[PDB]
Amino acid sequence: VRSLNSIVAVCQNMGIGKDGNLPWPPLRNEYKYFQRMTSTSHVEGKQNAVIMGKKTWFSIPEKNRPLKDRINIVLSRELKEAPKGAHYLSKSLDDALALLDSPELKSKVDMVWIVGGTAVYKAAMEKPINHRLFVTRILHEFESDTFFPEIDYKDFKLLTEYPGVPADIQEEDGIQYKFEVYQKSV
Ligand SMILES: NC(=S)c1ccc[n+]([C@@H]2O[C@H](COP(=O)([O-])OP(=O)(O)OC[C@H]3O[C@@H](n4cnc5c(N)ncnc54)[C@H](OP(=O)(O)O)[C@@H]3O)[C@@H](O)[C@H]2O)c1
Ligand SMILES: [Ca+2]
Repeated sequence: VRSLNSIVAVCQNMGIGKDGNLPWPPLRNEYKYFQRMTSTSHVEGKQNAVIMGKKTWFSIPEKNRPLKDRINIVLSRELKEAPKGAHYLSKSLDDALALLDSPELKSKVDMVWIVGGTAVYKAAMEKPINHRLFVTRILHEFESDTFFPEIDYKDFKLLTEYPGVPADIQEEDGIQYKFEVYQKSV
């Protein structure tokens, strides 16, 4: 596949989760952002693919599965078949990657989005492939039990601007955050 996209929201301590959920209470605007980014395809008749870990899939309220308008791929070394509502189950990122290149998929899919968790982000980041990382930096700390892996600042260059990503500091529910896009060129 040409390139990857990963999207995550992180707080000051690099936490991305707590007790099987997000560390902060709901932020509407950030959510819409996530939906818009992962769902929008730039080609008619095609859809985006989202890849996620087992825990992440299960963190989504059952009635909200799978993420509508995207091909949901869940990774697990343990499951024997895709969880109810998921489109495909893969045993590794590589497997998922191969799957995508498969004929059936290849023609059906526009963009690939990595939606976490930890181990998933890490694996995608290590692939020597063109990758864009969309980060929402929440400028506050919340107790977290799950964290974003460390990004190689030598590989991933922070863009100073990106089409359709606001530059300013955003605020909502008395909380501030900023969007940042990092890019790795292979
Ligand atoms: N802040 C944002 S945007 C965000 C995004 C995602 C998740 N989260 C949060 O983080 C937590 C879930 O993340 P996590 O890190 O704990 O768990 P996940 O990555 O979602 O799930 C871990 C499981 O997933 C499977 N897995 C993970 N990486 C794999 C790989 N490379 N190949 C095969 N299977 C792989 C394994 O399943 P098996 O054990 O069955 O093999 C592993 O036990 C929740 O709190 C969730 O809310 C936050
Ligand atoms: Ca396990």
